[PDB]
Amino acid sequence: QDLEFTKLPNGLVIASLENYAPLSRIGLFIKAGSRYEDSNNLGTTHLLRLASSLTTKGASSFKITRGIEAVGSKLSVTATRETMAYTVECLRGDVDILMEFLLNVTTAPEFRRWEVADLQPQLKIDKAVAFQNPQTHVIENLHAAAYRNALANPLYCPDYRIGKVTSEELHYFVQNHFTSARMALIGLGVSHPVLKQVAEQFLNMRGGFGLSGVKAKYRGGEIREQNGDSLVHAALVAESAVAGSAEANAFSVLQHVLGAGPHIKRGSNTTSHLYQAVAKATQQPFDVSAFNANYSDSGLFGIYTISQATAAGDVIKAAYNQVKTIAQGNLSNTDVQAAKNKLKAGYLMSVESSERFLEEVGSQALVAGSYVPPSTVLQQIDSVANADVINAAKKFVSGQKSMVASGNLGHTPFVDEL
Amino acid sequence: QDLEFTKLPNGLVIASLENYAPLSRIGLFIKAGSRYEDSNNLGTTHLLRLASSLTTKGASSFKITRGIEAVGSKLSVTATRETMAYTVECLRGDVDILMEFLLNVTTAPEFRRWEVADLQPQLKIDKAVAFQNPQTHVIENLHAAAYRNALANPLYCPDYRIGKVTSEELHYFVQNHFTSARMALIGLGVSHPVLKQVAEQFLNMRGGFGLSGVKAKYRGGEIREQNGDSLVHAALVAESAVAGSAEANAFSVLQHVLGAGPHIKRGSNTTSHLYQAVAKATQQPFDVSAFNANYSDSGLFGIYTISQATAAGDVIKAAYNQVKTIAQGNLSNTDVQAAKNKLKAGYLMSVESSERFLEEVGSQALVAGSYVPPSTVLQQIDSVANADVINAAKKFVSGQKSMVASGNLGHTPFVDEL
Amino acid sequence: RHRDDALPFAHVAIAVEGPGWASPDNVALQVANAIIGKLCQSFQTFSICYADTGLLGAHFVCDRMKIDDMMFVLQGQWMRLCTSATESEVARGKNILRNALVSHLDGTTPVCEDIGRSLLTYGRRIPLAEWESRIAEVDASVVREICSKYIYDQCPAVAGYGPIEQLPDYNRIRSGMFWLRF
Amino acid sequence: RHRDDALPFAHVAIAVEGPGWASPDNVALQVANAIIGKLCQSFQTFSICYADTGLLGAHFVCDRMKIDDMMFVLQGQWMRLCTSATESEVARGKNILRNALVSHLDGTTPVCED
Amino acid sequence: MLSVAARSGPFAPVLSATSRGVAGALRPLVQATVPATPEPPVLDLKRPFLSRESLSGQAVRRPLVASVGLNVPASVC
Amino acid sequence: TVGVWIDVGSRFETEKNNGAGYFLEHLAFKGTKNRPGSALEKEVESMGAHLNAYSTREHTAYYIKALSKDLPKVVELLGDIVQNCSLEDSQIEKERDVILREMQENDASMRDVVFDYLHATAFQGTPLAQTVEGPSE
Ligand SMILES: CCCCCCCCCCCCCCCCCC(=O)OC[C@H](COP(=O)([O-])OCC(O)COP(=O)([O-])OC[C@@H](COC(=O)CCCCCCCCCCCCCCCCC)OC(=O)CCCCCCCCCCCCCCCCC)OC(=O)CCCCCCCCCCCCCCCCC
Ligand SMILES: CCCCCCCC/C=C\CCCCCCCC(=O)OC[C@H](COP(=O)(O)OCCN)OC(=O)CCCCCCC/C=C/CCCCCCCC
Repeated sequence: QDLEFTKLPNGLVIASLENYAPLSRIGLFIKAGSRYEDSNNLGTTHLLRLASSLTTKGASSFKITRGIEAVGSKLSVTATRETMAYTVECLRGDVDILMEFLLNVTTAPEFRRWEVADLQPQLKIDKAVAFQNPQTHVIENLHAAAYRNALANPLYCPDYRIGKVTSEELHYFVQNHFTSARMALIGLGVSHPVLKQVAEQFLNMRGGFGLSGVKAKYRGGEIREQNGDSLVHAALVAESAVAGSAEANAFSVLQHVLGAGPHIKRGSNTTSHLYQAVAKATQQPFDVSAFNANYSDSGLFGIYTISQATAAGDVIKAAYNQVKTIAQGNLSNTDVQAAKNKLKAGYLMSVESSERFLEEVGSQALVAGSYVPPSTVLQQIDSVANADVINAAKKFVSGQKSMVASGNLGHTPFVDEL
Repeated sequence: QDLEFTKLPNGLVIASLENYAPLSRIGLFIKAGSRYEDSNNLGTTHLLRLASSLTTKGASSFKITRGIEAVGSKLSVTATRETMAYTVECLRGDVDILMEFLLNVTTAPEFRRWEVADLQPQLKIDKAVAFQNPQTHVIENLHAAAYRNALANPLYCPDYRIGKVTSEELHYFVQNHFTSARMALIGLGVSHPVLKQVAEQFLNMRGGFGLSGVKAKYRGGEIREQNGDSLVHAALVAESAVAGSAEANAFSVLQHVLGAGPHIKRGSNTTSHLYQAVAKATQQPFDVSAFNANYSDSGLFGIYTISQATAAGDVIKAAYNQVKTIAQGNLSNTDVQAAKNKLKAGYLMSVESSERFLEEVGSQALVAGSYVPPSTVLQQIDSVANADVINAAKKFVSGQKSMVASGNLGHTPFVDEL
Repeated sequence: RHRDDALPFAHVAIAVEGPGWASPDNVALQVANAIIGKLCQSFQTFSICYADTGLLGAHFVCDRMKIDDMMFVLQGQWMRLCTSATESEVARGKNILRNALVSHLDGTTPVCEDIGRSLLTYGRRIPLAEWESRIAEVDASVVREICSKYIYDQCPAVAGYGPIEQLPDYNRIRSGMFWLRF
Repeated sequence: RHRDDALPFAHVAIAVEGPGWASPDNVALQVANAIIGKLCQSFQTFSICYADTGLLGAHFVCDRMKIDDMMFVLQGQWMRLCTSATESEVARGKNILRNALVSHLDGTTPVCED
Repeated sequence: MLSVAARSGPFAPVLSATSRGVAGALRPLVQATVPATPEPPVLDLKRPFLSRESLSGQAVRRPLVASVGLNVPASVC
Repeated sequence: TVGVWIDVGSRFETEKNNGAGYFLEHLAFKGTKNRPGSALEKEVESMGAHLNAYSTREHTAYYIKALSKDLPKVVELLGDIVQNCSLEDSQIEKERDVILREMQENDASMRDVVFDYLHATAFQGTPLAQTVEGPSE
């Protein structure tokens, strides 16, 4: 039994799949995120994802909270820089009322002054728990360094803005970006007729497109953060390719040739070129790997390292040189085939669970007219050559770099001397 | 009656001048400062200048404080990135005991754990009052952007280091940098024999030179700080010339041609090229001027602007273009002569008061073998040509820029697009 | 008790003895747990099963000045369930438990793991239908009975780490396991 | 009294009437000032002279919960000087005043102005 | 012109730093009352990673996703 | 996913060998006679598969994630691991140093600390009081 894409007169996309699972999942996906903010209203979207249980024109906050609890269900919100998603989980037969709640949360929110002003101090706390893992703030800085305007904007609220996001800003953002032609509704555990009954409530919502935004412009930046930590984290990237491109597949295979992450518990990663290169430059604990992001109008590829403070310069260099040898065309059929194996297998494992499967389908529904089954993805992977991988490596080596580093930087190098 | 330079067998320099003033001033000057710190002991010198009344081997803290108060005198400490100075002011006849205090503060400090640990929380407060004026933190960032290692180090303690500067660090720094061959003692209101009696107590102190440090290396940096302020501050510089150089005189005259600061209360600054250029690009309140620093092994020259947030791009450009026209050799005898007038007059006014006169003499004593009287300075100014000024402008226009900006940067340009 | 007044926050764990893998009562207990789970940053309830025994209790983190209140609140909820439970909350707990059971078994790895653990502990795979039938039988009377059977007037095991000066004395904790008005 | 509970800190000024430019007493008063000038962030004493009158008093900034104590301390020092002064402190004040007078007249501008 | 003050003009008070020690006889300008910054949230201490086996897999391979739920902890990819 | 689950854990160890299972877990994937050294690791990584293990107060487990096409190899490897580990002295000493280093510094979360303390006080004088890792001694 298969998926069925469809588009309503409003431009809203709907799709569903009646897998005979005891738990039904419904996702509403929206083209919104931090890239549509500007310097005058930064942090709006963070508070927006936290505000997903304030009162609405259709149901009281108390009602929403207790009613969702009383059946055991959940309502999550997830964002990226480019998309936002509201997801509902429920047992079979619970749909209807939860769908009323979804509708009121997305199409008819109230942003009462006092509730917003009581919700503000939680931004600080949420950002703090996020910023306990060091990787997050490094990647945040990398986007700021890499881009001048749009993908640069932060996922978490700026500190100077906490306590000074207003109700009017929330209203304006929702009115200008939560529009029916930016939307898709996806249902697993649900028959198309039933999902049509659900989508029927969305027929009189805000129509057309919204404010389209600006295109991202590249920066050759560099950001350094000095702390006392004995371990230093570093990221070094260039610009690679757009989402859903053959060249992006080339870059993916390159990532998996260099090394994307571990496979054996407590292993030595003998298959990984970057790890084996670095292991000969330092004798204390390190970590290294390769990095890929892709967007609607840009993408980044590079390396990510963690090392002792006095060893950084040796590590970062040892990693970089490895990539260069591939650019010069030291690359082997055996490595390439193994990389494609890693990639096909990792992809198929990433979508065992319904949660991630729903995400993937919803991502496709916002950007393509038809669903691409995994077999087609596997073939597209199969179709990358060695020359494509070497060309990708040459692109990285030649193009203008961006860099971030955090720690005790007494021996970290500067981007100009790599 | 004239100054008398002299050097002891230790290498200590001493100079004095018996002006018949009721108030005597004595300064001890030292080659020390933040440029001799490294990433492992940042902030040491800040706490060092605040610790100038903790107990010593020769006198109790209570004794130092009350004894200085009981005669009405003062003991100041002043630093830069390259030098530190301890200065004493007193009525005639008070010298001897205050000189004992000076000796114990500089040659025999105790850094008792509990007193240091009670003194720590004042770093935060001092830095806060300093950082109320916005210019200070912008200039601090400019040095970080402009240099990789040494002149980059901050004058005020890093936040992550407050509460974690230790007594051992203070002891080590003093032992390795407060050395007799790095020192001069200067006295106004004091007869050379008396200043010899004073310097006699310094004969058995730490001898020779210390740790010499590292040479500063230039960075083509850029630092951006985003706030909500409606006014944006900006600085744009390049590398110019070393302290005490003919080329530095050229750069000074250039600064005064462009505009160094106001002369009439509530005036229009019709003589100022930068101000008149900018006044035609914006109709709301702005400020602009030219910027000079010089060091032992480097120097910076550039422009400094304050404007509305939406006008920044127009202001910064309008300023920059002005300099370029001088590089192309639109420069007039009349402007040059007027600039040299401003410069000679400003210099002579800067040394009316004994406080600044002492500073100037002490600065010379650390770097030259003989005192240079103002007449010689005025002649050196008189000796700059038009071609030197135009060459300096060309150096600025051609060389690699560094930039800092702070405010709401939605319209500020990036260093690459100027 | 391990005292260290330099750590930011106090960690605390308190259990009684649970019945083990084999007993039926586990189901009802889980429902109870779901009913219980502000003062402090973080809080949880737990059941840890072994072949013939187990631990049934709670874990939390507090600021050092708010340990006593939190212990009071927790033990009060226990006494409440033992003496005064009602149908409306029990229903909610049963629904939470249903959702948990079905949410866990998503993807091959958890399912494989469930097969292995089940064949070691139970001797047999227990299908979701049997779990649903077991859940449907619980009611407020069952909760009252079984909570009384394992929690009420029992001696607990306590562990604390941190700035734990304000963690109540053991006699004060033991006296909190029963009500004088009952 | 102008009340605004949104401002961070409280500002306060309290004077009595001073004698004016012409009187001799000014000198002694200045000494007193130097003797007086912790609780709060900032504090000062002042004398403001006119032809026939003047203001003699003090100014300070406090956190809102520490205004009362500070007023108590200030008025207590005043009463102390009126009733119980001693030679040792007076000497210190005279020296502070000497230093101020000679420090001010440095450079042409202040001298012209004087 | 070898002191900062004689050379730099109106930028001297930002190119130089000073602390006037025990209180003096005259009263300075720009007294500067201090509304200091508030304290951030307090958190548990960090664990070290002093082995390769503990650092293995910490390096980033893909950009991040931000998540929250009404009855689930907030999370980051 | 395919694995082997084993009815063994820390509550079957005596104070003389408390900590043996964790030791064995450290060098489970380090080589077999048929696949010396890193050959096993390289063959797992060339399939694109993942390999994991764990150890508990009462159970032990080793499993593999893979493509369904690879079942004959998977089981093969899985049988090679549980019958034919090469317990070489060099590897034993390397694991000894690693575990000691891993115990030296305070590399434990406070939650784990309090739960270990709870088991110790509740089940004192009984095998369940003892930890999976065991003492450093
Ligand atoms: C004199 C010499 C002096 C010097 C001597 C020197 C040496 C001294 C050394 C020793 C010093 C000791 C110091 C004191 C230590 C105190 C410790 C302590 O407080 O621990 C806190 C202890 C620790 O727990 P926690 O951590 O705080 O947790 C709190 C939880 O809520 C816990 O919840 P819980 O449910 O577990 O417990 C709550 C409940 C637990 O208690 C119960 O539920 C019942 C307990 C047993 C039954 C007692 C019933 C008494 C009823 C009143 C009298 C009538 C009796 C019948 C006759 C009717 C006549 C008409 O208790 C209460 O709620 C408190 C009140 C209980 C009685 C209810 C009546 C209240 C009104 C009293 C006045 C009535 C006057 C009119 C009477 C009628 C007309 C004549 O918890 C308590 O709350 C303990 C309660 C202690 C109550 C004592 C009551 C004594 C008064 C009785 C009545 C007297 C008047 C009689 C008049 C004549 C008619 C008969
Ligand atoms: C007159 C001559 C008598 C000579 C004989 C000896 C006299 C002295 C004997 C001891 C008297 C003690 C009186 C004080 C109460 C002591 C209570 C005690 O030790 O037990 C503590 C215990 C507290 O419980 P915890 O476990 O700590 O907390 C549980 C929380 N979930 O006390 C209790 O039981 C409190 C509840 C009330 C108990 C009854 C109090 C006394 C009154 C009861 C009878 C009422 C009628 C009185 C009529 C008097 C004549 C008009």
